[PDB]
Amino acid sequence: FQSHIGVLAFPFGTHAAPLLTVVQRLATSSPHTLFSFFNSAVSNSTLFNNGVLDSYDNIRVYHVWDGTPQGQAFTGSHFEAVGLFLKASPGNFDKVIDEAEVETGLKISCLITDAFLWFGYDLAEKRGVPWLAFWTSAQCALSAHMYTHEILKAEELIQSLIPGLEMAHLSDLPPEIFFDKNPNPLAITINKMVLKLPKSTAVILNSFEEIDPIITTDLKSKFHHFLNIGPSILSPPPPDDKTGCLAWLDSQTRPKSVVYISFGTVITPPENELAALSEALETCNYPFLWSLNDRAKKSLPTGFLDRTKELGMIVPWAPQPRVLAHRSVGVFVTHCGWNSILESICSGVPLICRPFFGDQKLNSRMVEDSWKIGVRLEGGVLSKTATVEALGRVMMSEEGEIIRENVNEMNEKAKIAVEPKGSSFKNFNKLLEIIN
Ligand SMILES: O=c1ccn([C@@H]2O[C@H](COP(=O)(O)OP(=O)(O)O)[C@@H](O)[C@H]2O)c(=O)[nH]1
Repeated sequence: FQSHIGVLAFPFGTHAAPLLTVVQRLATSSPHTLFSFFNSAVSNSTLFNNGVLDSYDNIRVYHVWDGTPQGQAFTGSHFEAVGLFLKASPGNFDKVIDEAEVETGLKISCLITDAFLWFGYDLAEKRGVPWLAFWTSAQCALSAHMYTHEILKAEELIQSLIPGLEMAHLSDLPPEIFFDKNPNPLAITINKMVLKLPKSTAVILNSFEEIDPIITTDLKSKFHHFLNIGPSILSPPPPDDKTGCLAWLDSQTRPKSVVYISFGTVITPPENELAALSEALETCNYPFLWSLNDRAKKSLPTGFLDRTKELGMIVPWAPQPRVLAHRSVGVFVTHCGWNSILESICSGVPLICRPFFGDQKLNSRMVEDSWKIGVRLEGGVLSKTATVEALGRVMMSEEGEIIRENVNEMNEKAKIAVEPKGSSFKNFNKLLEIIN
């Protein structure tokens, strides 16, 4: 190996998966570069369980201490775990970077980091190497954080001062932005990121410029290199589907007839809201495929599972990107996580938005009011009436025809971006010039 690149993951949520995907792409393009990937054991096992992991000659995965007591089980909240990891940082990474350098016999020449890990700037500077930051969400969420100062200083005013966020409501903003008093460790970290990010060699995103040209141009003026290289899913032969999702969708005759539902792997709405959603699915009589954990499935009305045995299918896990690409899928009821939205765009599937936390509210506002590739729910929850209305609008209405043309146009823009001469194709070659 001629080069050794250190890559530090934020070992929570869906931060580590998209960063590893980018390392896999860089590792493919740079066979003479060794990539050392630093992540928690818990996050690494999540990656192998979700099948994101693969075996490369030039990727080595290292465990970094997650700040939890060793030997005892960890029976704490996500909040506690995030606090413990941040308290253990960056010493946890420093220790393991040094052992990577001695065991490989090569000093790091470049440090790539989740943009949350603001201390990448310090770890890079100390070693005399470039710091590249990877933002795991959309440009719109990054812009909102970068304008934290201007936002706190003072609705219409905020819409008037963030280029491209004129449709955003105050309630939509990542609320870490307002955690300004006695901030939690996560809000301290994102505030320090906002201060250090402009000193990075490059900011990298799994997005494409054309989803938000005004935000993209604005953020290019804030950073040395602002590189949209996505979607990664469009720029890896699939296994076979042991869940039965694809075989079930294949038996659905009519194209764009199926409602796909997923609130991700962890969060579900209150039991009363799962009940209201189940009633809406019965009322509409659209075939549905729902990714829902077995604990949540047991809290559904007992009559619901019996009545919908021929209408729908409920599984604890779906191969989501393969589901969304199936020609029988007509709509995606989503929590509006950025990865889920981008997968939807990449397959041309319109959205019904039920956001929960973080960037999800802002993503849902962009879906309805900027991109216009889906709808939000009247009153923000999956009430029976709001859900029946949302499914009808998207699946079979004149408003649905408008949403269909908009998601097909965004789909087309995403494909052009990753094809030769595309913005993301060009930006990825720019990133290779930096890392080599
Ligand atoms: O049954 C499921 C549910 C989710 N996912 C994947 O889990 C990720 C969720 O990421 P997202 O950014 O949307 O959610 P967040 O992690 O931000 O809450 C996406 O890549 C999905 O494809 C999956 O493969 N199968």
